[PDB]
Amino acid sequence: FTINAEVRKEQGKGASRRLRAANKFPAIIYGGKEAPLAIELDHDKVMNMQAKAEFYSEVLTIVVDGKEIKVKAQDVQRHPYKPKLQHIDFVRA
Amino acid sequence: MLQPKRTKFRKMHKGRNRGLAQGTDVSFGSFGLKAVGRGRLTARQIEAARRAMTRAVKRQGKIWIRVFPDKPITEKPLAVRMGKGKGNVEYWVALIQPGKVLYEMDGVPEELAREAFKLAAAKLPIKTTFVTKTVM
Amino acid sequence: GSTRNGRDSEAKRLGVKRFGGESVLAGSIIVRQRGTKFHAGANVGCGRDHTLFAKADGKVKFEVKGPKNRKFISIEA
RNA sequence: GGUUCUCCCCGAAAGCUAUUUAGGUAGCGCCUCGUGAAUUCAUCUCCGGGGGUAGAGCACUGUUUCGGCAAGGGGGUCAUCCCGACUUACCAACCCGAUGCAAACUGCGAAUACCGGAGAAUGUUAUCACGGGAGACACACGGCGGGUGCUAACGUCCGUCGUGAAGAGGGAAACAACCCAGACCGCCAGCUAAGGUCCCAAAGUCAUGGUUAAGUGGGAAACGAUGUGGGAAGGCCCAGACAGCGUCGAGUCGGCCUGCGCGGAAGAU
RNA sequence: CCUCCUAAAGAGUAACGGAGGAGCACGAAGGUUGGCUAAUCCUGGUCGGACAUCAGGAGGUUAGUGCAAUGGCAUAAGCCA
RNA sequence: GCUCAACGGAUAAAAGGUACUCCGGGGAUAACAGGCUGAUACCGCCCAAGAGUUCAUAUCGACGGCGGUGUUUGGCACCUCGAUGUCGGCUCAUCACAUCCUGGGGCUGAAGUAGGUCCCAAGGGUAUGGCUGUUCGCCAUUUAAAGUGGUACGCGAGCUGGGUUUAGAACGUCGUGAGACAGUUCGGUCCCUAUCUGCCGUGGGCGCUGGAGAACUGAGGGGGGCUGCUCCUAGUACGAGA
RNA sequence: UGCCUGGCGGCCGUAGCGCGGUGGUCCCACCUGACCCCAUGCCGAACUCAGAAGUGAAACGCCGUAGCGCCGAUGGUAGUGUGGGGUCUCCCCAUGCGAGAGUAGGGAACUGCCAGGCA
Ligand SMILES: C=C[C@]1(C)C[C@@H](OC(=O)CS[C@H]2C[C@H]3CC[C@@H](C2)N3C)[C@]2(C)[C@H](C)CC[C@]3(CCC(=O)[C@H]32)[C@@H](C)[C@@H]1O
Ligand SMILES: [K+]
Ligand SMILES: [K+]
Ligand SMILES: [K+]
Ligand SMILES: [K+]
Ligand SMILES: [K+]
Ligand SMILES: [K+]
Ligand SMILES: [K+]
Ligand SMILES: [K+]
Ligand SMILES: [K+]
Ligand SMILES: [K+]
Ligand SMILES: [K+]
Ligand SMILES: [K+]
Ligand SMILES: [K+]
Ligand SMILES: [K+]
Ligand SMILES: [K+]
Ligand SMILES: [K+]
Ligand SMILES: [K+]
Ligand SMILES: [K+]
Ligand SMILES: [K+]
Ligand SMILES: [K+]
Ligand SMILES: [Mg+2]
Ligand SMILES: [Mg+2]
Ligand SMILES: [Mg+2]
Ligand SMILES: [Mg+2]
Ligand SMILES: [Mg+2]
Ligand SMILES: [Mg+2]
Ligand SMILES: [Mg+2]
Ligand SMILES: [Mg+2]
Ligand SMILES: [Mg+2]
Ligand SMILES: [Mg+2]
Ligand SMILES: [Mg+2]
Ligand SMILES: [Mg+2]
Ligand SMILES: [Mg+2]
Ligand SMILES: [Mg+2]
Ligand SMILES: [Mg+2]
Ligand SMILES: [Mg+2]
Ligand SMILES: [Mg+2]
Ligand SMILES: [Mg+2]
Ligand SMILES: [Mg+2]
Ligand SMILES: [Mg+2]
Ligand SMILES: [Mg+2]
Ligand SMILES: [Mg+2]
Ligand SMILES: [Mg+2]
Ligand SMILES: [Mg+2]
Ligand SMILES: [Mg+2]
Ligand SMILES: [Mg+2]
Ligand SMILES: [Mg+2]
Ligand SMILES: [Mg+2]
Ligand SMILES: [Mg+2]
Ligand SMILES: [Mg+2]
Ligand SMILES: [Mg+2]
Ligand SMILES: [Mg+2]
Ligand SMILES: [Mg+2]
Ligand SMILES: [Mg+2]
Ligand SMILES: [Mg+2]
Ligand SMILES: [Mg+2]
Ligand SMILES: [Mg+2]
Ligand SMILES: [Mg+2]
Ligand SMILES: [Mg+2]
Ligand SMILES: [Mg+2]
Ligand SMILES: [Mg+2]
Ligand SMILES: [Mg+2]
Ligand SMILES: [Mg+2]
Ligand SMILES: [Mg+2]
Ligand SMILES: [Mg+2]
Ligand SMILES: [Mg+2]
Ligand SMILES: [Mg+2]
Ligand SMILES: [Mg+2]
Repeated sequence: FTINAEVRKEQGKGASRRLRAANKFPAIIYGGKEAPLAIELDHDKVMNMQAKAEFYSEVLTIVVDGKEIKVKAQDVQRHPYKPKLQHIDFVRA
Repeated sequence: MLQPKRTKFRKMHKGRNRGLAQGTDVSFGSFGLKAVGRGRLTARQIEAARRAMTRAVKRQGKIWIRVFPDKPITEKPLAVRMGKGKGNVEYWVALIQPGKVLYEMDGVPEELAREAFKLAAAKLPIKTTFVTKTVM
Repeated sequence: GSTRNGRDSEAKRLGVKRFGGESVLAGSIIVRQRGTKFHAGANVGCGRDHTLFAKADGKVKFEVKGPKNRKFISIEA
């Protein structure tokens, strides 16, 4: 799986709700000894691929800033009732 | 129908029912019936819905009830005035928030789970949705 | 008809009277409490009803201290 | 119940406490007048504080479901002097792992608020004390947090803010309490607020892009439905799909999310 | 009159709101000095059993507090002299 | 030295009745009606366990769910206590439609006849008596049918006054008693000459463009709109017959 | 100046448990006896005293080791002050504040004074 992503400019509740009100959602890449990277993801693209059970098991590549970050899906915050993703934690493999 | 075997106190403040649910994942079975709406589920409603889905599966698979009606609801008798103390406990409710998985089911096909939960949902005062166990 | 409740005691006006950094005269009550929610530190006495009071003129200082992480009140004189 | 001329300045309360008190009254709170005194007070920023609410959580107090483990305990043969041994539609504590719930749960814990300190700016001293004079102690609605009630009431009882009360003007058809806004007087000047700009009726029959066909707009839910718009993704398809009768030559199928509509929808001049 | 909750994390805060208590006790159950540490369960043990006392261990206040509840309490405010 | 416990403690020292009543007040506060509300009530609807030989959905609808009405029982105490006359009847109504009859129609577990159920429909129509103050109800006998509600539970400045609710009296019952009972019993004053609105009738004035006498047109308004039975069609269709 | 031990503090779990080592010269511990001082609601167990043959067994200290306890970001979520809005039992928007839980990860404390042993 290859996910395209942008570095989030703005963080916090207001920024994050604005992302999701435009069919994106925040995510975080952390782990290793590099600083956490806060990213924004296209919602429908990721929701489609996380339907597959392979998404959560296999290593994924986040193309953020044109750079390939290999990651595993660590945690997902789902929307309480709707079939949507609020947030994903990625750990640098 | 479900009711606490004991409680510390007989009567409970009305309270409010704000927020989203805890227990939003199918944690036990394969399939779940999730609350989309907010409200009260009475013990009678929980039972009615349980009997519906149970009869649909023809006593096959396994059913979990994730919600428990632990909130006593009082009522005043007819033709009594206001005040003179809090009314008597008449029934028990579970407070439901959006996202609350109400029932779960395992050991049936999805098709039959969807039908069983559709029959159960018609007994409930809250809008529900079918959900499946997620890998994460 | 009737109810068996309808009783309550007078509110006791407990709690902190002088907060951190407040300048007090000796004798000033810092906290009224039931038991030692706060403990007497330096230049603070503990009365018979667990009232903490200043034994010196100075500034109230709250501190967490010791192996149980208990709250002490002191006066920095 | 009624209380008679005029103008100017300020301007409440409908609370607490007590009361043979509850529509009365007293002290205090709030008003006024006077006198006197500190950057005295307020806002903001920064600093020092305590907190156990919201939220959360489940170690505790309780409650709760599932699974595992199983001390024991019923239900019953074979045995039966004393015993034992298999055995359960079985009912099962503790402990372990999962899941929730709590005003009177808390191994967590905000925002705010409050207390104190410091510093500017600003404010008719806005502060405190003392003294002369009161009035008031039926509140109402609205917002927010709650108890009660049916998260019924233009209900009731608290907290807190706003307005009415004691406040005109503009808006909400009309409409104390909502929205805008605080009327010293005069003007046949101008700009705006809320709210509006087709006619009644002041101002766009304004511009651009969409949606709706229900007069929806301009009352009503579960639920029902090839209404219609948008988005993402599939199944099958010129190795001929889908429908109709191998033929037939182009798409077809029904879930998902979403916008706006439709039915559901019966009342008395 | 007391305690808790309602009570909106300072104080205070209503209802014929939700729950309980008081109208005492004690010359020690007060003072001080010195000392001490609980429940509960497991294993073993005359009578003795589910539970008496004894011994060891687990446990760590889940006890205790003259009497409600809350807050306290090991330096104990608990227990003994 | 105080259960002065009604606990800021009127006195050292204190219970009741009033329908024989009275005054000052209050819509600050109840009874009626209105209002707000809609728990309850009534009426719809959703799901479909099941009943219905078989068959959920002809008919019915368990467990539960969602509404509508304002419509019962209530809640509240907003209007009225310097008075908003009350149950029932009589007289006269008027509207709604959730339709009782008559009209139209779908489904039927509708052969016919006759039903059941649902939809449309408010034009008109929609009992008399016995008992009881009754409304209601039961009963008798009609009817095509004897609708359900709203209208201050329509209507006392229209009538009645049997009921409720003054003063008299008695019974049962309670009370030592005065007296009392949403127990019973017998008796027991119902005022108003209509100003305004409204309504039914009926004139006067002026207008309508010179005046006058007639006949009209018809904007618009009102009235009316019910229905039985018999016979024929035909003992036909239908039916094993009945 | 290093290493070890004792005492007294700071600090109050990143510091506590468990589990595997390990130390006796000194120190510490157990230890050895008790007419004594003092002691046991009985008991030299403890407390106390007189001691130094023995052992680090226990304890204690030290070291190692994540199976726990503990600590713990980032991001998101919840809540919320102010202003505004909706379909107003509940939410949403702007702005400010922003948890709890969980995740990555951290983690087998660190440190002052004095005394003694050893090097
Ligand atoms: C006197 C008042 C009356 C005529 C009657 C009254 O009824 C009552 O008050 C019942 S008590 C009864 C009334 C009269 C006077 C004394 C005696 C007791 N009885 C003969 C009655 C039915 C209501 C209950 C209260 C309101 C009333 C207005 C409308 C109504 O229905 C009336 C009052 C305002 C009316 O004036
Ligand atoms: K003080
Ligand atoms: K006063
Ligand atoms: K004054
Ligand atoms: K308020
Ligand atoms: K004002
Ligand atoms: K319209
Ligand atoms: K003593
Ligand atoms: K009194
Ligand atoms: K008297
Ligand atoms: K309906
Ligand atoms: K059938
Ligand atoms: K009256
Ligand atoms: K009528
Ligand atoms: K029919
Ligand atoms: K009709
Ligand atoms: K009336
Ligand atoms: K009458
Ligand atoms: K009249
Ligand atoms: K008359
Ligand atoms: K008039
Ligand atoms: Mg925000
Ligand atoms: Mg209290
Ligand atoms: Mg401490
Ligand atoms: Mg003024
Ligand atoms: Mg008195
Ligand atoms: Mg909470
Ligand atoms: Mg008063
Ligand atoms: Mg008052
Ligand atoms: Mg008030
Ligand atoms: Mg409120
Ligand atoms: Mg009110
Ligand atoms: Mg209200
Ligand atoms: Mg007034
Ligand atoms: Mg005004
Ligand atoms: Mg106005
Ligand atoms: Mg106007
Ligand atoms: Mg202008
Ligand atoms: Mg105009
Ligand atoms: Mg135009
Ligand atoms: Mg409309
Ligand atoms: Mg609709
Ligand atoms: Mg408080
Ligand atoms: Mg507060
Ligand atoms: Mg107050
Ligand atoms: Mg003592
Ligand atoms: Mg008193
Ligand atoms: Mg009078
Ligand atoms: Mg009133
Ligand atoms: Mg009334
Ligand atoms: Mg009523
Ligand atoms: Mg009131
Ligand atoms: Mg009225
Ligand atoms: Mg009058
Ligand atoms: Mg109709
Ligand atoms: Mg008509
Ligand atoms: Mg006609
Ligand atoms: Mg009759
Ligand atoms: Mg009437
Ligand atoms: Mg009528
Ligand atoms: Mg008359
Ligand atoms: Mg009349
Ligand atoms: Mg009479
Ligand atoms: Mg008499
Ligand atoms: Mg007519
Ligand atoms: Mg010894
Ligand atoms: Mg050893
Ligand atoms: Mg955190
Ligand atoms: Mg260790």
